[PDB]
Amino acid sequence: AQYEDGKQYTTLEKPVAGAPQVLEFFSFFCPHCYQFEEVLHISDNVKKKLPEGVKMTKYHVNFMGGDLGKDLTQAWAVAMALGVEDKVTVPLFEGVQKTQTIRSASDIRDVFINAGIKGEEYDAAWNSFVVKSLVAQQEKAAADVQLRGVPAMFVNGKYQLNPQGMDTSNMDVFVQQYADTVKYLSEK
Repeated sequence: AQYEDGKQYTTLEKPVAGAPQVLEFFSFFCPHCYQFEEVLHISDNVKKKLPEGVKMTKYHVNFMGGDLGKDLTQAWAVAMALGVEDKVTVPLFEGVQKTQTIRSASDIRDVFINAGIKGEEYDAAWNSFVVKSLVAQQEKAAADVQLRGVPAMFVNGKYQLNPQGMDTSNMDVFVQQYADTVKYLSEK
């Protein structure tokens, strides 16, 4: 076949029922995640090729960057609750991996302030039980698929993308192949 289990994707031995249609995991400490967001725009190009009626979910993980990793998972929950993912993703990546100006929760907070979320609004969100359940959702989804590495994408809690088995000579070709794979798995 042109798409083979074990080649552009793998199949979960233990399929996850009720899982989000398209589910992505990342960390702001994860170097390929930086690439996926900043250079390749994976999420965006997958969205562009996905059918209609298909929702896209993206979660942060705890297992990188110790205490700051968990702060970043809570901050991503704030981002999701306020709907400001698109305003903070790049400055968080760059503050963590490029400039190294993110070293504490207060530094994460500055990124939101400078993106124009009000101090008050952020701190209230940060402490809210809406963000708490949203943090639990992120952890549960990762727990559900035994997640040990990022970037990771899962389709219908059944199939896991396998970028290692795609050509990387050309970044644009890599992305369309990744996206077309998601579309294929989506229709499966």
